[PDB]
Amino acid sequence: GISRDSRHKRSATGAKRAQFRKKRKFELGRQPANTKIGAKRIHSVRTRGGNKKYRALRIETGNFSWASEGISKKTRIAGVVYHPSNNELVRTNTLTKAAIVQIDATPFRQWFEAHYGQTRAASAKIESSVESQFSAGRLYACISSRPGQSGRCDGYILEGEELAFYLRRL
Amino acid sequence: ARGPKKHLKRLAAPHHWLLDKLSGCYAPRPSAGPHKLRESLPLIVFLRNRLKYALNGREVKAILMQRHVKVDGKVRTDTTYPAGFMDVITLDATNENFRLVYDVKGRFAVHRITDEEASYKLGKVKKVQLGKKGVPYVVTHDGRTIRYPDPNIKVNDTVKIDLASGKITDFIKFDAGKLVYVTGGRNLGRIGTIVHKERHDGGFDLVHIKDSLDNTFVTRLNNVFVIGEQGKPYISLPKGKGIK
Amino acid sequence: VQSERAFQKQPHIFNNPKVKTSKRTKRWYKNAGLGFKTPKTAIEGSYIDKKCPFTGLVSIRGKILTGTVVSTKMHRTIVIRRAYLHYIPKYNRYEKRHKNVPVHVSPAFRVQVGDIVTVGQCRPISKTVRFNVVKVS
Amino acid sequence: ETIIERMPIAEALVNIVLGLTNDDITNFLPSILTNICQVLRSKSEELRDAVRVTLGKISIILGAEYLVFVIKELMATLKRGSQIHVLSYTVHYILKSMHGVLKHSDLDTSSSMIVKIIMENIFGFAGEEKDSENYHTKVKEIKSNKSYDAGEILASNISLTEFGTLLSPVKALLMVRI
RNA sequence: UCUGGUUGAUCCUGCCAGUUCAUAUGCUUGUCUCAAAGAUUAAGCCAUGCAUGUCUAAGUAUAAGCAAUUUAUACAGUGAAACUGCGAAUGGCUCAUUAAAUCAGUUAUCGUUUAUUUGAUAGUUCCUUUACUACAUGGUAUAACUGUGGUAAUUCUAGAGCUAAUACAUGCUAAUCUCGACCCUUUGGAAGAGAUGUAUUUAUUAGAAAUGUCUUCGGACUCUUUGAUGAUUCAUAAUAACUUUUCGAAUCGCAUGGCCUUGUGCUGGCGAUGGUUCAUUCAAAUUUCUGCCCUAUCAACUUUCGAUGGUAGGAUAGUGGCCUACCAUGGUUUCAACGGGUAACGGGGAAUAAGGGUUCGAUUCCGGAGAGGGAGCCUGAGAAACGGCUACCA
RNA sequence: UUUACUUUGAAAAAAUUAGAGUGUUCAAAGCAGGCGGCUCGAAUAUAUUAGCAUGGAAUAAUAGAAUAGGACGU
Ligand SMILES: [Mg+2]
Ligand SMILES: [Mg+2]
Ligand SMILES: [Mg+2]
Ligand SMILES: [Mg+2]
Ligand SMILES: [Mg+2]
Ligand SMILES: [Mg+2]
Ligand SMILES: [Mg+2]
Ligand SMILES: [Mg+2]
Ligand SMILES: [Mg+2]
Ligand SMILES: [Mg+2]
Ligand SMILES: [Mg+2]
Ligand SMILES: [Mg+2]
Ligand SMILES: [Mg+2]
Ligand SMILES: [Mg+2]
Ligand SMILES: [Mg+2]
Ligand SMILES: [Mg+2]
Ligand SMILES: [Mg+2]
Ligand SMILES: [Mg+2]
Repeated sequence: GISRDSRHKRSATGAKRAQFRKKRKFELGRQPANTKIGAKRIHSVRTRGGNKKYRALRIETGNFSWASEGISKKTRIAGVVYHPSNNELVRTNTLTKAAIVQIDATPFRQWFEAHYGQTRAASAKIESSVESQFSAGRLYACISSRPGQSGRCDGYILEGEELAFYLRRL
Repeated sequence: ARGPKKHLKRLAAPHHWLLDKLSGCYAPRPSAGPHKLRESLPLIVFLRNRLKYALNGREVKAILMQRHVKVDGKVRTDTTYPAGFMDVITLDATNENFRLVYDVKGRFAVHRITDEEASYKLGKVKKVQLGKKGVPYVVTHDGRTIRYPDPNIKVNDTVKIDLASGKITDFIKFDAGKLVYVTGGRNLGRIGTIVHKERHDGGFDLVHIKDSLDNTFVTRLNNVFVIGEQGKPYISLPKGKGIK
Repeated sequence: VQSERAFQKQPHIFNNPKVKTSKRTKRWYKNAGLGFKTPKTAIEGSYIDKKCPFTGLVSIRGKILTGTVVSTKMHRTIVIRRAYLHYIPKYNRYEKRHKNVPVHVSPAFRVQVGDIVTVGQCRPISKTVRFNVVKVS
Repeated sequence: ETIIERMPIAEALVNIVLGLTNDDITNFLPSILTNICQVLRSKSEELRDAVRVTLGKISIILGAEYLVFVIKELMATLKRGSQIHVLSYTVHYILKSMHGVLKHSDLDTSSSMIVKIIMENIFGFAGEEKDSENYHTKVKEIKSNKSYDAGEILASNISLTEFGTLLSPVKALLMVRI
């Protein structure tokens, strides 16, 4: 029943348009995939052409990147803490793009200790806020993927001005 | 419609084919291929309406299924195969070689060439770009992808393709004083020399062409095809040499 | 610059905190072509505008039009008025007509009601906007 | 902004090309000469004067055997309005520049083209436009008429056998009311 | 539009009388060529029949099919049925709806999908259970067929037994390239030091005075090293991970050549069908500007239930209020918005006219829309399909 | 200076319209090739507006640091 046509809308003057034709398949939409934290549940969607999309109905892991350190580790997602579009997505723990989530810090901590031999010193220095999070056990991350489109929940660790901004907003 | 069309009315067919309006209700619809629909001559039209070797479509099919027809050195068995500009058509049983070139009227001429000239064709460079693994290539006006081109080759230049190997033997840059052939518009079929290329950014470039009689005309750059240096084309030209 | 619920940034422009070569955050920009000068308030600015022709993800291609600003009451878009004479052959005479074009204006530009702008065509920005201010006068 | 400074590069191109083999000369000279003549389309008078001096120097480097090619190229590029007046001003300038280098009968081949330009700009439509009071312009090519000087340059070079080329348009003009 | 009257005879203004196309219909109707066939604003309703199927040498035959044969030893000629594949989204019909909508001309995709056609394109050597199928894997399997059946009835089908693949699902098999000490001085050999697919998602990165010396007089000695557009976060490349994750030939015809260390050894021809990505072609969806009949006794409209715009997300093939959340209060309008009427599909065109105009255009070509009326979908490259399916109204 | 306006050039499918050739027996039509190089043959044209390129001296708008100024303070 979802359509993306612009003919049902009013004209820019405010005029009510009449129906030109019946709805076309080339202008459809589908139900949202309200991805939630849990055991991996993904189903394929056959899209226009032979192409396929992946619907993440449920997901609890993702490949998250430490951009300053130039690394990526697979990690468990703990939960959604903040979302800039709608707070009910945070209330229900719904994973979409741009959501701020908390991720397990363990693989990043292990990589840091292995690479720098520390729990050289100048290079090992990182931001105070990120290190405080490492002490806590969870890291704030932003989801960069579109879970309902690609089936992946990839993201990156918040740093610098973005981290300060989201620490204020929390 | 709900998908691609498969028919063509005779009145809606390209005018330059010279189809009788009362012969039937339909014209041969060119199939997908190297050349665009309106800019192509399907083999049925060539074999029946131009050469008269076949009296109807069924005999054209009989000729094609004997594997008697080669287009650019390869056997084609499709009746509506879209042969086009600069294509070489070979009939071995008749000892005949043809190159598809428009005459001054704007219609493809029945132009017989020698077996030495039948071995190559000219392609206008439509695109030069890097493919995967960083291998450069050129796309020509007939849809040929040719890898490892000479670095000097640019868009709007012409390359000489050897049909047996499909490789570039030589090329001609697009520049003032080069010999050009008009392949579109109302000057379709005329030959001249480039005088000036008027450039407009974000718009259509224009080329001034001077013929051997010193008449000048302006054409869009899309309709211009470099064929040689003035007084020395790379291909045999039809009767009239593109005058008037 | 950060007056929205989400953090505003240029996508895929990375400011490395570990390095700290320069105080100013790295800023990407382009020149839009067609002889339109990129203003320095765009190059050295701090604004984030995804629909800016110099620092956003939009390109200028298509028709280049000119008009007079008649409204600036909405955020980052204006309304220009383009006037022309339409010919009536029966009376062999003209009549004044106009049209209103909604245009996107980057915050690298300052426009008042009355000045003349050159606008370039871009992909649909909103329901009605298909143009982006490329020069003010 | 730098177009006037770069025009003498065309003079450098003619010199290096003329050192090449004859086949290469025929393959590069027409491109170089044609490109210069298109800059005369420009609406800038200062640029048109910069083109004109480079054409003059190239004409000395070349001979009169290349004069026919240049003039026919010039007639092809300049065809409407003030371009007609630019054509005759530039044609005289090349003749004026080549005055020393020219030998006897060098202009015989191009004599017919020159006189058509000369007569059109004294008695033809171009000549009338120069005499029109309604025609207010600051372009020097149009306010200035050089046809008389070109006629003197031509008569100094033409072989007496071809001197009937000059007299014939005069006779045709004299038959009609004047 | 002209002609004759109104006076004893003229001029002007008036009066009187006569002066193709469209629809319906009347009578007549031999010969040649040629050609069309709407209409109750009833896009009202339809009995019957037909209008969409399709096989090459080249996907699958132990039909208990037919016919052959040197009378058959896996098969092999021809071939119903069924599986598989492709098509059925073209064509044909009609003009109901529709008034910046369709449409015409002119643009854009640096904003997206695209079966098919045409052209290009994929040696990844190795990496412990080698406890090893690649001289080639499974039923995780069935149709046709055999047999037992239900129903008044339909292109309805159930239980049971079989058996194939280009169906379905699995899964393998001593390379190439950089430098190169040392010899040797070339047609060089090579101790050794190194390197190694695609596809998916994200993050990050790149994509800008040698004017000398020697020489055999040639040439050598050191350096260069992406491209394109008006314009890009473009093409392309690199690093690290990621994936219910792809692909990287378990396919088919014809034929029987070449090497030998003579083994049914190794090798090998012309084709078919597939397959990754790019380009191309046939297309599609959106899109920029200008242009429509009557109505002002329709002057304000849109915005509560998206109207104009911002930020973010969701969805889409993809841009976009297309939808959602939170924000602003915008957007159009006497240069006529909005509302109403239309015996309104638009155009190429047809008629008339001296010219300007005016009328007609369902109707051979192009574009759009529909299939009694609303709504929704499966399959598929492509359909909101109707000679496809599901509901509700009639 | 810019615009309006005006000139030229592309563009505006074919069919239809006008026009050229051709003894379909004539005609309404249809149609593009003949002789053994012949300088033989549709040569063709047509469209108000909108957008694109281009030459313009008038006309109508539109512009100018156009023919401006030079005295004081601690
Ligand atoms: Mg159809
Ligand atoms: Mg043209
Ligand atoms: Mg008889
Ligand atoms: Mg086959
Ligand atoms: Mg209405
Ligand atoms: Mg097919
Ligand atoms: Mg292919
Ligand atoms: Mg890229
Ligand atoms: Mg968005
Ligand atoms: Mg909302
Ligand atoms: Mg109607
Ligand atoms: Mg139709
Ligand atoms: Mg339909
Ligand atoms: Mg009905
Ligand atoms: Mg299908
Ligand atoms: Mg339906
Ligand atoms: Mg039916
Ligand atoms: Mg149908």
